[PDB]
Amino acid sequence: GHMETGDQRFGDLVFRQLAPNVWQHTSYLDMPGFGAVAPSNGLIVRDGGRVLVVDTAWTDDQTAQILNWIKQEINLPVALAVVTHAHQDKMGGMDALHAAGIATYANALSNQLAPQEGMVAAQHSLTFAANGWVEPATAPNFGPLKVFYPGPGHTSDNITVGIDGTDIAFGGCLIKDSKAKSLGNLGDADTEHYAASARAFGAAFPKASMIVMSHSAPDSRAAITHTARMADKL
Ligand SMILES: [Ca+2]
Ligand SMILES: [Co+2]
Ligand code: NI
Ligand code: NI
Ligand SMILES: [Zn+2]
Repeated sequence: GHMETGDQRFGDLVFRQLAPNVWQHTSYLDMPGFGAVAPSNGLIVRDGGRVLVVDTAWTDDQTAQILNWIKQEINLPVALAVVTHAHQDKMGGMDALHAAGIATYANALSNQLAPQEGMVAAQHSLTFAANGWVEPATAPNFGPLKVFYPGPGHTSDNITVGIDGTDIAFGGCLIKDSKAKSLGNLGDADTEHYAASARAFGAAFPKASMIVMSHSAPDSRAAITHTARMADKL
């Protein structure tokens, strides 16, 4: 009963505590004269005496505001950040993380695609085994973060993250909730492999009951089945 319930506003950002040491951060794409659209979610994880971040906000200014909220609410240094693909909603704030002295990690393919996508690359590159699990030497001192590359889906480089010791797995933009009308921005998608990649994510974190994703609120495992079924139609 100690966790604050529901959405907490911090300027134009929204924070929601999901577990004793896990929060979801939400930022919107701001368009002058038209307002805010396309909310995007990331994660904040408290791991003992440090904080780990999953994904930036849409911009450097909003990412600096996530860091300000962390300082105010948690007051522990941010040791590292993992970004889940080279799109503006996940990597838009890389400069703000680097200005704060935060070590950044992304799939090697995300770093290679980043300049073509108009993104700043993460400082370090994650590589993966043929079964999709991160090569441990490329993800040093990741604490409870279990990084998995499910195969091409939302993009060819999308990665996912399970939080050890919790019921949470983060599907990023690969997964949409059980009520979603579409899979969202499909311009860079792999329509042939998407369904198998969504199913591979489910199988990599078989015990996770809370599925967190970029463009829907947290849901049950039905979000995985629903996404794979919508991807089967591509
Ligand atoms: Ca920038
Ligand atoms: Co593109
Ligand atoms: Ni380094
Ligand atoms: Ni449906
Ligand atoms: Zn994307």
